[PDB]
Amino acid sequence: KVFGRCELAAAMKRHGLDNYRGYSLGNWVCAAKFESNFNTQATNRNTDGSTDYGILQINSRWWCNDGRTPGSRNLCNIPCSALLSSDITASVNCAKKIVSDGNGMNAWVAWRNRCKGTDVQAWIRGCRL
Repeated sequence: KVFGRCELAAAMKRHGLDNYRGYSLGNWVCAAKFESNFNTQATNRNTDGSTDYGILQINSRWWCNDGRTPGSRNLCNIPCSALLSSDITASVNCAKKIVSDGNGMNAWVAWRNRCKGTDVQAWIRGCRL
């Protein structure tokens, strides 16, 4: 599923991301926009044997188990395929985990590179919430 920003905002907001650990909704939408272009099925298979899964391109080395990544910690305790669901819940939950595991949204390189220091409210602006 490729979300629209407002639909992803709404979903992320229903999932409590707004202000989750001080990161406004826009941050998360923006992260998703630049990690995955809101594509829940986004995968980036890396040369380091890890893969980035889902709308938030969560990486399989630490966060989810795709079985094929050296050094798997699966700290979100989910198969990585669960991050490729059309529903964002797993990704959200794992994203929350990532932040709860003492990583800011800097954990998302797309967030750091494309959202950090930007008008992330732009990503939820004009949305029904």
